[PDB]
Amino acid sequence: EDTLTYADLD
Amino acid sequence: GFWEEFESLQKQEVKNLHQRLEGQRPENKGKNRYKNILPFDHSRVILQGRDSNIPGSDYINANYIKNQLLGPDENAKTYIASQGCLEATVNDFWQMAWQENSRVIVMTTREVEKGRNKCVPYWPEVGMQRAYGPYSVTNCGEHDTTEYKLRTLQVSPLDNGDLIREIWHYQYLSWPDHGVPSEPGGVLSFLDQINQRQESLPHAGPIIVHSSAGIGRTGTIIVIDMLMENISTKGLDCDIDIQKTIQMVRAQRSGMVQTEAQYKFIYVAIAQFIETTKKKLEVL
Repeated sequence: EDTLTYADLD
Repeated sequence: GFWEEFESLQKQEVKNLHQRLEGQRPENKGKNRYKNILPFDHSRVILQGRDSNIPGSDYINANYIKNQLLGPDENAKTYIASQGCLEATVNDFWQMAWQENSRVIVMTTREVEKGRNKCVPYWPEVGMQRAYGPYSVTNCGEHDTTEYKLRTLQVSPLDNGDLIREIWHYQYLSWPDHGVPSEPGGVLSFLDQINQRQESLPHAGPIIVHSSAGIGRTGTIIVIDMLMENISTKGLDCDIDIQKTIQMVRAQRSGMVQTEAQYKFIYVAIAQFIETTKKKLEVL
């Protein structure tokens, strides 16, 4: 299970 | 006024104007690192020679960045914010790099295969030739330092082996895995060689910058370097527009420069690069 976190933008 | 700035921050918003339709296909879900992080369709990089028939086929989570702060008659440089070290997209990366005739890569991140492969290597080992899709890449040596390494790799198509190409990968391995470096010096030096390099190859492609998900580190890295060439190109006694600069960047790929920290590392890196550039000059 290739997990993660991060993103937000504009 | 609370509203005077809200209805000011509103016009700064473009995510609603620009469509991210291609990164949204249920066919490119795995091709993405963050479901929220996607490339504007207009300035996005399209894998080429693909098959329209295949749902997800010519997609890559990257974009074309351009410093709209410099003139086309002002040899400003070219970048490509992008997602990085995703095992599930390494040949996409080398197709992107091959087709964009890119010669210099700028990985603002170390390896993080953590258990599996958050951030996995897409190069061989010294004297090691590896194949990636239609292309084979060989590692001619990593010229490390205290903060950033430098592997010399030659990429050639499996079809044409006599068509050798050497791309310069400038990996940065000193960025706070949970923040921003306490010193611009490194990347400020990191950016130095990268710039002198690209400038050495007469007609090379954009500069493929990237981290895990080309946004924070990637955004900062672009704006600092971008700002460096504005000064390097326009002058020290010229007006800098960090805020206007970071925006110009955002309006090209969402996420560039994500936190408050990266927001200061730029004020640090540019106040330093400046006072050090004039120090050298002995600007009294």
